[PDB]
Amino acid sequence: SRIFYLRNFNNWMKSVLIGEFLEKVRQKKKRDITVLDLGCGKGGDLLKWKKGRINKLVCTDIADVSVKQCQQRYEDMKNRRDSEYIFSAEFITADSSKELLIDKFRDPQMCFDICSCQFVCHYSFESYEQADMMLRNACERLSPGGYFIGTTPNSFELIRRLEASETESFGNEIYTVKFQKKGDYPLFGCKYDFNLEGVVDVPEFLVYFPLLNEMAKKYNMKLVYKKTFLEFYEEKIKNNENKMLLKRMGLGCLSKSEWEATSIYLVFAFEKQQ
Ligand SMILES: Nc1ncnc2c1ncn2[C@@H]1O[C@H](CSCC[C@H](N)C(=O)O)[C@@H](O)[C@H]1O
Ligand SMILES: O=C(Cc1ccsc1)N1CCC[C@H](c2[nH]nc3ncccc23)C1
Repeated sequence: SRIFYLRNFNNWMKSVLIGEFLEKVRQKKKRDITVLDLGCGKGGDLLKWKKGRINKLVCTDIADVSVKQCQQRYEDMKNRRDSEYIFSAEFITADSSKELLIDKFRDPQMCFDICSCQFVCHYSFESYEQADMMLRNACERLSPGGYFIGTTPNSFELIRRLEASETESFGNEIYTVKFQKKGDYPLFGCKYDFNLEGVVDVPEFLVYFPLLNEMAKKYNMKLVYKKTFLEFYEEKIKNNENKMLLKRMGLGCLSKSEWEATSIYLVFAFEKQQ
């Protein structure tokens, strides 16, 4: 199928997002960029961190199999290079919705300039304590001026499509979202099935972004911006560095169906206050 159209477009989205806030970090900390990749998966963003020229990376995921794949991909990157430097990394298996990551870090008092949480944080909204815990994990160890960036389904788009659907499901040939019931969107535990054909079929939880925003305040976070994937793309392609990067990473235009899948998402970035 066309899995890698969406995969690579989404990776271009993450690269533009990561690149933007790495540049904002580097405008101050050219010294020792430290990044928490929360829900790193199998390490899809390792290369972006390598190109970002960061110094330390904590890769953590709930799936141990994915963390070890992340570790292996990292060691493969490290084991050969045109380059001479590459960030150091630690790899932590953990439910960042239930466990304190500082309990696992090599260095507990370490601080991050960026916590990147790409397509992960909505799993934290099973419950308030889990949503709070993931925020704490993403944000508590952020240095003042550090960034909490991520991508997560846009609850408005999900709900809008749900209310517009004649059923509790919606989607196309590429993806299906099924809510358990309609009109019942609890702050937490609002579960729905997300099926991305050939990619993932996993239950997710509605993240009402104003709720995520309010909750980030508890960790001295302020929203830098929230952008739908449409807003973000339409804005970011205007910069032709981003455009060319999309031509190099992408496999061609997204299909209407792919864009329908991708458009459920939003990009967000918060900054740790002084
Ligand atoms: N509670 C939790 N804590 C840590 N990671 C979680 C999690 N719930 C889900 N995940 C992870 O979130 C990831 C979602 S897929 C996104 C992976 C990666 N960030 C990327 O952009 O490619 C998966 O790897 C999954 O294992
Ligand atoms: O583009 C991405 C990142 C990506 C794409 C292909 S592999 C990583 N997205 C959007 C759709 C779902 C992805 C997702 N969520 N949960 C997952 N679990 C397992 C595997 C994938 C998972 C996140």
